[PDB]
Formats: sequence, C-alpha cells, structure tokens
Amino acid sequence: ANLRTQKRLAASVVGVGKRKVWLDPNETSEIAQANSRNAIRKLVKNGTIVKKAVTVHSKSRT
Amino acid sequence: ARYGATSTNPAKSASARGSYLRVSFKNTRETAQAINGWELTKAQKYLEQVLDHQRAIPFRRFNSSIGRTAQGKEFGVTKARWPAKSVKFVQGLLQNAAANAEAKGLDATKLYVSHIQVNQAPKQRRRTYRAHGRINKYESSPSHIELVVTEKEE
Amino acid sequence: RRTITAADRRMVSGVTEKQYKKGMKKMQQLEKNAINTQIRREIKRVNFQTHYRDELLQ
Amino acid sequence: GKGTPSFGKRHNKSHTLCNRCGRRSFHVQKKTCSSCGYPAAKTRSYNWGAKAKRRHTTGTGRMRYLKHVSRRFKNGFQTGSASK
Amino acid sequence: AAQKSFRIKQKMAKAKKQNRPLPQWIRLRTNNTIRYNAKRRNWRRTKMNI
RNA sequence: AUAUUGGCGAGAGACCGAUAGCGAACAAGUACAGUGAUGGAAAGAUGAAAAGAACUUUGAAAAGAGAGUGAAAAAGUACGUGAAAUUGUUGAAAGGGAAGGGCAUUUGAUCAGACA
RNA sequence: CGUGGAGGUCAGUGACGAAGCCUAGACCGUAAGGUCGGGUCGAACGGCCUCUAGUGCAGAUCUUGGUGGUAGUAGCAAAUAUUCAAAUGAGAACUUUGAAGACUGAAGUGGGGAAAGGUUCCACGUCAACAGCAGUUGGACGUGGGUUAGUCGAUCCUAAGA
RNA sequence: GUGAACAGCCUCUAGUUGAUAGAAUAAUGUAGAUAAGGGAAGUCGGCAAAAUAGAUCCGUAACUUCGGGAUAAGGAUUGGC
RNA sequence: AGAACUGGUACGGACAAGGGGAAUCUGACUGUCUAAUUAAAACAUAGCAUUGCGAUGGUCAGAAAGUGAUGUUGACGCAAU
RNA sequence: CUAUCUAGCGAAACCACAGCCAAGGGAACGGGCUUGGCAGAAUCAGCGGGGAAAGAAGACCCUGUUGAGCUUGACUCUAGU
Ligand SMILES: [Zn+2]
Repeated sequence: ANLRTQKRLAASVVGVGKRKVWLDPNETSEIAQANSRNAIRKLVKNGTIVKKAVTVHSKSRT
Repeated sequence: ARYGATSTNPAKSASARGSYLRVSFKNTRETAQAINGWELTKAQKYLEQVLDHQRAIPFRRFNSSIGRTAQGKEFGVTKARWPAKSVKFVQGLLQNAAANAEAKGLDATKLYVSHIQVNQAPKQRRRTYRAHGRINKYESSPSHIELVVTEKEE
Repeated sequence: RRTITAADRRMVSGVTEKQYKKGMKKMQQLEKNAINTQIRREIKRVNFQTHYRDELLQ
Repeated sequence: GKGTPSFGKRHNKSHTLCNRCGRRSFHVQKKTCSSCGYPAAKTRSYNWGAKAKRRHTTGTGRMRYLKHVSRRFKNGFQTGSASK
Repeated sequence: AAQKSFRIKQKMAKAKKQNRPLPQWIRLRTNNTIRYNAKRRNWRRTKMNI
C-alpha cells in the first residue's frame, strides 16, 4: 500500500531520524497493518524493522 | 442518440460514441480520418502499430509547422505524427463498436467504419501567467467522437 | 467501539451512498461550469493596470 | 523596487474588527472605526455616500423589535389576555 | 498567529463550520434550485479578512 | 386648505419583459477586490407528473449500445424553442501568384405554365 | 415599406400545430420588403382604418457576450541527477519498500519560533477539477479526530504617546 | 578537516532526490573556456577578458596637514621525508 | 628559526586571491538622494561669518481659548541665514 | 542548456481583404488600377529586404478666446502684523 505513515512513526519510536529506518521489503502485508504507534514496538522487537547503523565518518587520516 | 450524416442502413450497423473526452481536437480529427473506410481488423492493426512507432498517422489539415517524418510516405503526404493519446481514445471506441456489433448478429468478418467524426467539445478553462502581470487564458480542447460500424455487402 | 459511523445518519434521512455519488458528481460538474464562465470573462478585463510604466525611454 | 519587493513587507495589521459595525475597519494607531466612528456617539452618516446609506440603513438586518410596532399599532397597543 | 485572541477564535469556529458542501437531501426538496454551495471557500484562494 | 423619491397599508398603468426594468425577478448590497473610505457583479424557463431510465452487454471506471419511461429524449439535469460567427462528417463543384462582383451564354442541377 | 404598444373591425387564424428558426425551393414589388410550399417546433398571432413611440445599424480606438485565423505554433531550458528490482494498481520516467548514486555541508535543502495565515495538522476513502506533463500521490477532494497549564505567555506596571 | 576564518571545497547527525521528459548533436544563440605570430593596430573610449594575488624576507620615491603616501614601485622563496 | 635529502624545476600545485605607475579638472574626507533610466563635480558635513532676541521677548503654529512648539529652555542659548 | 524531431500540455502580439515583381501616373516611393515580363499543389529549418509591419516612443512647431506647477514693482484681493 503506502508506508509513509510507518516510516514517519519508526523515527519517533526509535530515536534515530527518518533516513535511517530500514523497513522490510518482504512483509509489507504486515507492516501496513501497524497503524498506531504501539504496534511498532511489537515489530522492532520482532526485527521486521531495523535501525541502520551510523554511516562512518572516520578521523584516521586527520 | 442522434448521429451525423449517415449513408447506410441502420438495421445492419452498430454504433459508438464518446462525449466530452479530454484529448486534443486537432489530433483526434486527424486520427479519426486516418481510419475512415477500413476494415475493423486492419484498422486495429494500424492503431496498434501507431503506438508501436511504425505506420504513422498522417496530419492532413491541422498540420502547420509540424516536423516531417518518413512513415507518412505510404499515405502520400510527408507530415506525419503519432498521437498516442488519441489513438488510445479511439481504439476504446472501436472495441466498444465491436461489442455492439456482436450484440446484433453482425459478424466481425466484414465490418468497416462507415461514419466517423469528431466535434469541438465545450472548452475547459484554466489560467496562465505571463510577464508584466497579465493573465491570459489557457484551455483544453476536448472532443465528442461519433463512430458507426457496418458490414460490407454487394 | 462505535455503532455510529459517518454513513449511519445519512442512510436513514434521504440520501444513500450510491445516490450520494450521483450527487457529489453533479456538484463538482456544476462547480466547473460556474468557474468556467467566470474565467470566460475576467481574462479580457484584467490587463487594465491603471498605473502602468511602459519601461522604454532612452 | 516599489512594487513586488515592497509588497512582501506587508504583515503588521493596521485595521482590526470594530465592535459596533463588525467589519475590519477599527483603526488601531488612533482608535477610530471608519465605517462608523466608534468612540464617537453617532454613526458616521453621510449624504455623498448615498449607496453607503443602503448598506447600513434601517430595514437591512434582523429588526428584532421594529418589525412588531407596525403590527402592534393596528390593534390599538392593547393589553390583557386574548380571550377565553 | 499562534498567540491569537478570543475575537479571532470566535470567528474561526464559524469559519470552520461554514466550510462543507451543501447537504445532499437539499437538492431532493421540491422547489429547490440550490445546485452547489456558492459561499463555500477554502484557504488557498480567498483569504477572509480578519 | 399645504408638502411627502422615507416607513406602513392599499389600487391601477397606451411603461419595461432579463444586455430591459432598481445594482439585485435567483441563498443581493450577497459572492468578490481594497488596509480603508468605498467600489460591486454574473446567474430565471425539462416535463402535465420525475413517471430522473429497472434489466442486458462491452469497459477498470467516466460512459456506450440496446431495453424502458414519455404525447416528445429533434424535452435526459450540460435539460423549451436552439439563430450567427466558428467546426466535423458526407455529397455537388471549382482551382498555374489572392477570393468576391457586372453584362451575355454554353454545360450540369432544380423549379415551371397547361395548352387536360 | 417595417417594428413595440393602444382604440375599432375582420362574429380573422390556431394543438388537425400559433410565433420563432432554417432552405443556391417558388411567386410579387424597381426597391424598402410582402406572400406560399418543405424540415424543426410547441401556445399564441396577424390584415385593414386609426393612435402612440425608449422604432429600423456596418462602423462610434462603440458597450456586453461569443468565436476565429495566427496554432497543435511560441514554448513548458537557473537552482549539478537520476537508476534498478519488487508491491498495490486498469494504467507507473512521477506512489511506496528495498538496493545503489548523489546533494544541501552547522550564516544548512536541519531542529524551534515571531508577524501573518486558519484547521492546511493526522488517519480513512477517492481522482470530475487543481498540482501549466503525469498520477493510485498531495498543502486538492468527502467524513470524522486533535490544542488539556497555580508556574510559559496575556492579564499587572510605566516609556514615547493616546 | 584544509584554512587565520562562520571564506570557498569535501564529510558526519538531520533532510531532500523537487523543478515535464525521450532521441538527436544542424545553423544562430545564453553561459563557461582555449590559441600559433603580433600586442590596442579594434573602438568615441582597453567596454569585456587576461594578468597580479595568500605567507615570509629583502626592498620602498615624489610630495606631505609629518598622522600618511604604502600591500607603493622592484626582487627571491614556498612540497615531502 | 636552521641544515642535508629527493623531483619531468613541481611546490598559496584545486579552492581562495590587489593590476601597477607618472600627471590634470573637480569635490576636502566617512555619509545621503532621484525605489522602477541620472550615485555625481549635487546635497550633507566640521570649520568661518552674519542677523534677531533679555522673557510682557526672538521664531512659528491655532478658527478661537484661561490654547500651544523652541521650553525639563535663557546669549558658551534658541531661532533665521 | 536551447533550438531541431517525438509523447503530453499548449497561450499571445497582430489582423479591412490578401500577398511575385519593373516602369507608369497618382495624396507627389502600389499587394490590387493600367500596359508588360510571367505563373503549378502542400510545404519544413533558418533569415531579417518589404508589409510606409507591431508598441500606453523622445521629439521639434502651431492653433485653442484649454488648464495646472512657479515667479514678480501685472490686475483685483486676503490671513498676519
Ligand atoms: Zn464600525
């Protein structure tokens, strides 16, 4: 359907911004039913959604 | 359910019509004169080829300053173009005319388009903005299309 | 936990959601016809900027 | 410029709603409505605004009381109950 | 603004109540010519002056 | 006795009939512009009655084609009659750098008198 | 000669179709214009003797309204830039998810405000119009939801002033 | 981070991928460049463009209201390990 | 701050960054204006000079008032140049 | 990046009617009139000769028993004093 509700919610429930939420490309028949907020914490613990790690800006040459 | 000038018998002819269709008018006239007098098999092969970028539609009347292409050579003229919106709006009416032809016993082995015409619909207006703060008009030119199919005989 | 929707009151008093679509389509067509005929007139008498400049002297 | 780049600065209001007439005409930097002078007593009536007298003259609005005096004269301004 | 008075919020309640289509059973009345709702407005086009 | 282009109640017209008559026959001093004083439109007509098209089929649907209502869809809400500029179709005809016009006639179309 | 009305007359015409409208169909008048036949059409309308006038259009950079040619033409070119697979879908250069590629580069294309706007905020449903291409998407469309203060503000002071 | 710098340039947290597109690479264009020899001969006129530039050291004249002129003019250097 | 080292004699290696000089008119300089054709040699300016006026006054406003401005002032002041 | 071609969307200036020229007279520089030379459909990209093409130019000059800004010992007045 249209997951632009859930990718907005998954920054507010996690704490990282919007651009770091990795939703699931295979379970969109299930993520689209997590309308309210307190079902997203039933999915982050399930691993349907994963916070991507911080892109590295090393300082080693500096 | 009044039609235009029809020189055929209205007992062996199915009919089709599309009103207030938001396509161009100067393109639908040219496409609806490309097919006037063709079988409903070669006509649909033609209107499948025009989208497939062979056998272009010739622009006879509404044709000033358009570019030249080679594929109008089979119709004689040298100004040809492929209006892919008006082809899609005419082919639906040909498909509707076949489904009305099959509801009267008219077999599809000898059908041809007898009476086909476009008409300047009521304009649908919008506005555009030019320099120095002046509103000029900016309108669409929709078309009514009428189309009667009938079968060839002796 | 509702037994009341949007449609629950209006299905009883007159209209029906199939005929509501046959009413909603008629207003948006008549809104077009009343907004077409205003732009059929205002485009003529709108370039009359009464304090123009004509910005070309020397 | 004096046109479009000087139309962007228009944000602070200089008229606010009046409490007697109810249109956006109550000036604020000197506190006086322009469709009827509000801290003055009488409404701003004028004879050169002959169309403006029709926009606020009597007979326009509700007349919660003045559309009963015509009927109440015709029965002698009478009192007491109707009948049995 | 977001720091509005009450004179503005008294009026925006009526401005939010007067923004809806005409009720659909009005057109099914007998001597009713009211096709659309003419005084209807939205915030894109016609700013109400307050 | 006199005056009265305001309010209220009446009665009439060698006046106008929707580009007229008040700006307004209609949810008009409304919609709308302007900070504001003020400025201020357009917009009436299905039918006797909605009897506003059940049903079938093509289409994703807008709708189409049947069927049906109707005295009339050449009255289907875009609804009396439907003019012209302008445009499509088919038919007739003509055309070496304009088209149109005047006088005469050939040819092609159509009309004719009865002299039944 | 004609037009809008008014007084007589024709015991005028008319739903078995009155005005109007169309006709390289006909006739009369030098003409102004009158009369007939056909198609459409559906409720009124002429002749003669008179009376009256807001009475005859090609123009007025005429007024209002409508539509042309120009014309599918001018063009839709600032801001570095998009690509692949899948998903719903009638339909996807444009919606979403993933995967890459980028950019803003902390006086930001970020996070909050003040003026001003006023429900655009958010969800569900939907594409006739708008988004100068598209569209299932949207600040659009339809219906509902939402703003919680003893402390943060106004309220209370005084300035220039009124 | 380089840098004296909140310059310019690149990168992280945060955000966006919006501005009609496809093919072709003609003339004329708008923008951005380069050039042999000559160096204003162009033109009303060096208009426009190119040059010089940052830092350190040496080096600085007329005139002067002794404050300036002055970054005057004119020279050399610059990496990495 | 200094020395040996090494190179396609490169080296503020992109980014960033003064063209310079000798004379003449005119304005002293910093600033301001013709928003939307004129940024200047115009205006302003400090400096210099003049005039009125000792308060019941100078200059100016008000239709008038028991009314005002300079004046919460008083010639090293106010007003007009 | 335009332009060119294609998909989609798609206005305006302007317009009596329309466009081959040479001489001729002529409102004194014809697209039409008059003698001539000629003349083949629909046309696309460029172009700036013509259409005395298109614009709410800057003009110089005059008349009007037409105003306004402004100046004085114009005429006739007036606040103030
Ligand atoms: Zn008021």
